Amino acid sequence: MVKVGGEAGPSVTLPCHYSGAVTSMCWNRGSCSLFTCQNGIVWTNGTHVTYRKDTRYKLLGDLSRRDVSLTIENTAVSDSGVYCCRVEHRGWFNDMKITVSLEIVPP
Ligand code: NA
Repeated sequence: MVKVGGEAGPSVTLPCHYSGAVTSMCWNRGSCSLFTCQNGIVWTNGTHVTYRKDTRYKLLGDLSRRDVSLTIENTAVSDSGVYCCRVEHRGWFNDMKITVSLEIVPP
């Protein structure tokens, strides 16, 4: 599990990188599970973000180099929780899933 966090306010980045050919991914707000981002907050098509639930959610890394790290701007305590970085592959069982814990503490 990846552990990140900080005091509420400043941005935090949830690191996520994958291997192989460029492919689509989504971020889940919640633990990783069987199905693709059931509480999805960001979706990509491999090269671009196609949808985000909140404008605070940004992918500021180089997607073409498989850096799909999520930055949350203007963090709040309520952002705390488990997130899933899910990189989509062609099987049923072979998606790459990284679990990230986010801890945003009160100032
Ligand atoms: Na991968």
